Amino acid sequence: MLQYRIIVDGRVQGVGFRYFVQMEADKRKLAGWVKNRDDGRVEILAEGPENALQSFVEAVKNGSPFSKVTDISVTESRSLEGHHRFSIVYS
Repeated sequence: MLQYRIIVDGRVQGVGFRYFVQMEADKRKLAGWVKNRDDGRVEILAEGPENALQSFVEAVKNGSPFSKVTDISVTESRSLEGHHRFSIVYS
């Protein structure tokens, strides 16, 4: 099994884009956290199977909400965490 870290920029907020991505996390039973960086990006990190993690990357990258991405970066690992929920930093 796998993990990602993702960073995104664009209109990547508005009222709850960070909530939206964690809905899409739960929808594919990923488990991890979401944050808004002081540098202005949103950042996401979660464990899951490869197909779930990549389908989630498409869900962020597509900018399906009113909030949408215009730049994305992704890193991937095998470093499972034992995460069993989604979490939202109060950034």
